[PDB]
Amino acid sequence: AAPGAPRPSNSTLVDELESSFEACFASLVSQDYVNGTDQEEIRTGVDQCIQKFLDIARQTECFFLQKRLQLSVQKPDQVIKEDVSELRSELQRKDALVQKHLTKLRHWQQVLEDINVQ
Amino acid sequence: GVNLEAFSQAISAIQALRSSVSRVFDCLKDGMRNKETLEGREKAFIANFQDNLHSVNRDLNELERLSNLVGKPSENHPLHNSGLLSLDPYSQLLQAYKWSNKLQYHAGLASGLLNQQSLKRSANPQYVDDVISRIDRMFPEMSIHLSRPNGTSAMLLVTLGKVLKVIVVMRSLFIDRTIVKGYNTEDGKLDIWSKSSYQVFQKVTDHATTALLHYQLPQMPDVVVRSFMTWLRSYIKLFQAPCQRCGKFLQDGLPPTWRDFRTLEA
Amino acid sequence: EVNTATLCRIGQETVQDIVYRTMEIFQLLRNMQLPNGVTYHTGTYQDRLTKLQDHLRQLSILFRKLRLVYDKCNENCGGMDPIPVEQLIPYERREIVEVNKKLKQKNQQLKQIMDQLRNLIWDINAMLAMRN
Amino acid sequence: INDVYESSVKVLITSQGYEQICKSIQLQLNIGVEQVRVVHRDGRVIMLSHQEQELQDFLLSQMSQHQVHAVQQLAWQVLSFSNHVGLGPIESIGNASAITVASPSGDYAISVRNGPESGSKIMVQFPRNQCKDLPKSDVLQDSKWSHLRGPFKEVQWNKMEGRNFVYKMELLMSALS
Amino acid sequence: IGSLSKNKLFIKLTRLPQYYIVVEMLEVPNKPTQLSYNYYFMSVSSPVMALLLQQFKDNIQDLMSYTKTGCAFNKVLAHFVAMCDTNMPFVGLRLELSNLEIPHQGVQVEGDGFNHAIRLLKIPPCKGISEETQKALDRSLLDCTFRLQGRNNRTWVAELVFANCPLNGTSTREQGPSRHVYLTYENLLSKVVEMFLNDWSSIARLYECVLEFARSLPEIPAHIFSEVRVYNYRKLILCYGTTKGSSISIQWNSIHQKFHIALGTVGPNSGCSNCHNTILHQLQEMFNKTPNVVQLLQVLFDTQAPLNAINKLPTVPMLGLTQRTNTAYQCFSILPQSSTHIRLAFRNMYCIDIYCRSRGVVAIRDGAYSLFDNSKLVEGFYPAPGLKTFLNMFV
Amino acid sequence: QPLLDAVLANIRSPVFNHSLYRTFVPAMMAIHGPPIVSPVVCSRKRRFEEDERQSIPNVLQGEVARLDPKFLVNLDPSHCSNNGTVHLICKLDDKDLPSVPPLELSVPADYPAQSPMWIDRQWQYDANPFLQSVHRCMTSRLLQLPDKHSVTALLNTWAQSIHQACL
Amino acid sequence: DFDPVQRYKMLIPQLKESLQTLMKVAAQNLIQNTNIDNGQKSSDAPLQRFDKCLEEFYALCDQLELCLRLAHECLSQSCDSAKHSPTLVPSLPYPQYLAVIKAQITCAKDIHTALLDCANKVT
Repeated sequence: AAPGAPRPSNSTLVDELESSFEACFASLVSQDYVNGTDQEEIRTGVDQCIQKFLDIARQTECFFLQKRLQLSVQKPDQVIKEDVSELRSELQRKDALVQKHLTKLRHWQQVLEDINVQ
Repeated sequence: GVNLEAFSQAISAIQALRSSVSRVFDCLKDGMRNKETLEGREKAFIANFQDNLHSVNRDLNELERLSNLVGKPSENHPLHNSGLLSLDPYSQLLQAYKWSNKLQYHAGLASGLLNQQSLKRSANPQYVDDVISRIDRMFPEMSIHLSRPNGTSAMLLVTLGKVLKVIVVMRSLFIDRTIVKGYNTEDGKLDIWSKSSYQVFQKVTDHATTALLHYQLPQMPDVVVRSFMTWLRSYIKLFQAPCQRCGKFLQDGLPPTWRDFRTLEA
Repeated sequence: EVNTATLCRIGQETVQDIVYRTMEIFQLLRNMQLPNGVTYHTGTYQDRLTKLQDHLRQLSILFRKLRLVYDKCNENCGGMDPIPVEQLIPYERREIVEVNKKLKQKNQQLKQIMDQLRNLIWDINAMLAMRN
Repeated sequence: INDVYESSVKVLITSQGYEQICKSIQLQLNIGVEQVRVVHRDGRVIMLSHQEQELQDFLLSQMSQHQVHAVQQLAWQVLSFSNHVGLGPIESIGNASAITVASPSGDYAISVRNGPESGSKIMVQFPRNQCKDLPKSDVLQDSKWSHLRGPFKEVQWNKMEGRNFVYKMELLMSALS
Repeated sequence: IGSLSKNKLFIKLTRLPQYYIVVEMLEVPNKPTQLSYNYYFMSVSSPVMALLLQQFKDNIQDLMSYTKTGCAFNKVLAHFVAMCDTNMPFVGLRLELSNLEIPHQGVQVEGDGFNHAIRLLKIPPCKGISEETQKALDRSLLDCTFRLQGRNNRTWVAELVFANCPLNGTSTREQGPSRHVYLTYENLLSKVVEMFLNDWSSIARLYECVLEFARSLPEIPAHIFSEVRVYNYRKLILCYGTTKGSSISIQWNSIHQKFHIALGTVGPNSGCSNCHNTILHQLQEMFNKTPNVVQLLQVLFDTQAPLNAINKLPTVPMLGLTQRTNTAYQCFSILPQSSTHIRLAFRNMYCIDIYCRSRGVVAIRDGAYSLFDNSKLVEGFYPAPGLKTFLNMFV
Repeated sequence: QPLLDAVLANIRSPVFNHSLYRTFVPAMMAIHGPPIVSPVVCSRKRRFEEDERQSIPNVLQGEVARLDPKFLVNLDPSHCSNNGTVHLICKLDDKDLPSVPPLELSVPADYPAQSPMWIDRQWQYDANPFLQSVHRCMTSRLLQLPDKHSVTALLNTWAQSIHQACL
Repeated sequence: DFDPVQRYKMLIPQLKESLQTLMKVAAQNLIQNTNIDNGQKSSDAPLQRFDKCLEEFYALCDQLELCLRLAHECLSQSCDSAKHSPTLVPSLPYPQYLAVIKAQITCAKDIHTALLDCANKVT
């Protein structure tokens, strides 16, 4: 059924990411003896594991982006609230940076007065 | 110890010799399947002899021969076999060696192919600098030194083989504002900013600035300064210019891609 | 308190962080040499051991949160479930817009303030250019 | 280290919330001796005038193009066939600043034509399965192909959910569910 | 035939195929300005090859500018330089490719692409099996495309697609037709078509090989079935360890006409090394005799248990100090000289040889007899391992 | 060095290529024991039925599939079925100004020729002065086309001449 | 006491000459078989066994392969020992070296167990 044109399959793209992650790690540690000889046999496996990992990460990001677009075109109020929260965070960061710069400037004023005191 | 690769090549060669012998004797065990015009497949027999001529390739091992003939009785290995007979659990040491080498090569290939990053952005120490500079100074023919005459920033100078010394101002990392000066240098009482050149060393400084703006990484300044030092040291020859003649312009120096070639070639 | 779009963005950032942490653990595994090599007997050894321990604990928590946000996105399919605008991509809000305008005005004011500050900083750099 | 005569500034594109878009970094060493010499990524030693600044906008456009290319490399794998400007789509409005980034990702393909006022928001995206075509010599034609990505289906980059030009992946995501 | 004016050349386009030249059209009546920048063009290749071609649109270039949507004269000189800058590589590619087939040039990418592209038609056959592989290949073949990739200096990318491919690869979201095929090329001095056609011949050989897979295996699908991995031009399969383990691969080498195979290392419930490379060389030679990949798959399914089992024992260590000398000897010298027949010895002494052929039949023999014990010995390893017959008959 | 086996294989003229069997296979099966080196079943029909039989040579099909959608090709009276294989009756349905459909009858896929034949042109071109100028420009361009091709080159040159000779 | 390089150097010419002799005897057996089968009997002489030839050839081939493999294993052992331990042996105190090796093994086992628990938590 696998080699043919149809391919019924489900229950993936959720834990399959962790499966592919843990895949190219048991070859490192297992309850089996490890032969003391290896020459480019590991690259053929790690390349496949890494490309599958990148592919499944891109699949997950595409699923998230699709849900993002669906909920945005459906209910943009979430996008408005997100922009509001981003503006709040930007204002808070700006205020914190301003307070730190003011503290530094006041300290420098104090030490400058002390140096001019001679 | 690259002789291990030579011995592995010899093993592959003799195994290929055995395989070629088996293959030619098997082919001799069969005739013309379907020719209908001429049994030219017998020529493949001669071609099989070429693979038997690959036995002379094993003779090439005589060039790779004399790889190891010394004392050092197995390099501090025997502990239980040549030592305490009761100490039988030794081979765990070799197992750990193989495990470590496998992990090292695996992670190396992984980091090499992980260049395809997937992190969009980040959203919701002078002693260390001197130590990094001294550690980078550990390569031969790359005598560098720093003095920091002005400012808390780092003032580093490098002199590799000639009077083409280069200065690079750093901010504990991502050393920008490069200035190379061939044959004078530290005029006045400290590093200078004359930046005078022969219309070619100034081009070299432009290349260095381009690389610094190019080899800038988001973090891990160690790899950054390492790539910087290698990229600068790659200029030790300035004697060859592929893809053109040796006189395409005033001078032909631009190795940005790990290989020098004729200038004005992007 | 839906925060659904922010939740999807957080999930994307979390999988990106998972990938980056995989890169980081590989880069920290490659430089794990023999214990009794030169000097790193146990100090840096146990240090990076605890480092990777925290790495794996954080990655496990991240996988937990990824499963949680995936289940939340799945259960979020309430009302307008099909929503075929995915393949059909194109080819009050007043109070929020006013708050945004006021925020951008304050941001422009702070931008002018930062412009004055950086002008003073360039001036100080000029002074230091005159230094000995 | 502001010297007695010259200085320098390092500038970058800095797309909205994308640290991986660092595709161009211009180092400008300004001096009163002559014109400023700037290098971004090519060692192209240049020299502007006292009131000439359009080079900044040209770099902006071409780096926007390089950035959409890199982020396409980030999310299918549309190859590097996107060049700077092929023969000029919009008569090179904005001092040769003409962008033309092509990107065949998968069964679809997206091509954007940006530029400094030379129609910056000119992007089309064509899929394989379409509606309007000519099935006279094609339907009866042997080997019925699903690769007939004929019509342009202009993206019409207005009111698109893109913060600042940086969400071409956001539309590329709508290609595989 | 021109006035006193400067000229230019290219580097990123080519060395010097076309000199770029402009003359200031002076002596303008009733106007001391508007030199109009009379453009020209040279095809110099060393005397200058004087091929002016009179190729210029000035001053009707303003008409082409008004035809589109749209203070130096960049808007026209940029066009007039970039058109040749992006054309010369394509015309050179067409000239070098006219030898093979269909060198039609100029087909724009739907017009809205604004980028040159060279589509091909009926790539010539290869030295492979042109009897039936070429037929089905061209039956599934689609047009190939060349485009300019890279940093516009020297880089040619090729996109290839086919019809419904027989090797229906799963876990890769393969489209209705063949998904894609991509090939990069970057010459240093400009032969790229040679490497291109070599790649195409490799594609043809591997396509024939994959087409030979269209059958039904007796019991292999039980070992669910994972052999439909991502397939563009390198097959991959894993019918081992009841999981996606020991994924044998299939590719091509340009230098030698032999194929290449390598097992996979991905898999949770697999061996640490799990590399059958110890025998791979042997079996790879076998693959050069019979390219039928199903035979390779079946012999691998057979040798799964014996290979892994015989590799389980330690063999690398040198047993420490020797038995009675200062030297050392390997723990168990192993050598699979053939497909299934292997040779095993201890400390270069008392060789044995076990090999599995049938569904479970693995025969053992003493490797120091030479098929005639009463005659002589093998002049080497010591014979007579002892009562191995009854030792094995115990179980 | 061992040319003896070469001269022996040269000697192997007689048709009985079975003595080498008894000569070599005993020891071969003795020391090497793969009696089944490929137990996989191999029984496939080489040629059952594979033919288009329902359209023109698909070469021109794959070619015309690439052209711009602004070119609309149709089917003329049946005189270019298999050998000629092409009746390029095209319309330039686009934003540009329309014109007379070209003929462009090419030859068998071997391509020892091109498409332009221009049968119905005699009255379609001389009637309209502007269309006559278009025809003059198209002829001057085609004559300067070294070995034009089936669909791409001819139609491209025709369209560019039609939309260049506007003036 | 023979060396691996010495045994290789003395085995290679024996291997070459045995190959030559076996090929000569194979050609002789082939021409004899053809003359007796295809044509008339002319080679009125007994041939050789022809089995011992390639049998001993493969035997010497296996011997060479395994000794070269042993030499490669020895070089790899030396390299990994120099990489995982400093060159010091009677200089370094032997019990201290044994304890260092034991600690290295324990540390590697701990790293392996940590990665295994990590993989299990990923499951």
